[PDB]
Amino acid sequence: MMMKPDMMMKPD
Repeated sequence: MMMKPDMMMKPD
């Protein structure tokens, strides 16, 4: 359901 917590290359 989530996408990406941070911006850094989306640290999923």
